[PDB]
Amino acid sequence: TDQATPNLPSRDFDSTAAFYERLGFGIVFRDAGWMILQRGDLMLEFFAHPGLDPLASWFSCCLRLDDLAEFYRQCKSVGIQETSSGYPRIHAPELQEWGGTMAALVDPDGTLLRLIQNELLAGIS
Amino acid sequence: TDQATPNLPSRDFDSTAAFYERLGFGIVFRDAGWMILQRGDLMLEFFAHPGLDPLASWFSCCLRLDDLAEFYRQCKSVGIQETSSGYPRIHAPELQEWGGTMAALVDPDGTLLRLIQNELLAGIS
Ligand SMILES: [Cu+2]
Ligand SMILES: [Cu+2]
Repeated sequence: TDQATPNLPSRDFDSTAAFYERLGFGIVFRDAGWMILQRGDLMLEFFAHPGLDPLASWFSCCLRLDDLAEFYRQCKSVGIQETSSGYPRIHAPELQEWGGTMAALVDPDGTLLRLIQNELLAGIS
Repeated sequence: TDQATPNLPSRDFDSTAAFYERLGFGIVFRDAGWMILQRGDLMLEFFAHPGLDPLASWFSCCLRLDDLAEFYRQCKSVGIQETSSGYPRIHAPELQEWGGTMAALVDPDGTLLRLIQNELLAGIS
């Protein structure tokens, strides 16, 4: 499978990786500039960026999941709070403007993960 | 297939899309806020961003190709110049301190597409 990857920010490498490996994303490659965190079919490529403000962090990527209730119940049960103010933070599955439903995930760095439900997905905006 | 996607900037929608549909990435979805440009398995999600400087554009994504010679010969033959100063621009397949070889692709917006030749641990997600 020929594949297009999201390239995302990490300030310290054990600090960013331990949040994602609780959510199933295992450490398949690690050097010092680049870190690939991968849950089965879901590849996330995290580059070393210690000069980062989490408020100015323009880095989003969608997780296109065949159920959305498994991975959102996983986030609440492992230890990630549902909150308007905070980082890390999560927001619930909603209805909006195209065909089905979407939710949200933010990490310790400021990375905007958009969570969906597969075709089935159709994610009203 | 469950899949993690790169979310990328587009100023005008026919202006960004016509560059990528020359490179095989057909218009599978289009509304007004979001535009999905996809070469088979290679999904690129382009959101509407007209307040963009191309010099300050921090948006990279890797195309993981099992041959790199087809898609770099495609860029030179369809009409994309190999140049140090310019946008759109391309840079050649150079040898890398990690595995194999990586070339560059920049569009009219300022989107950094990292063109990888894949190695012996080909972990298909
Ligand atoms: Cu936002
Ligand atoms: Cu650079």
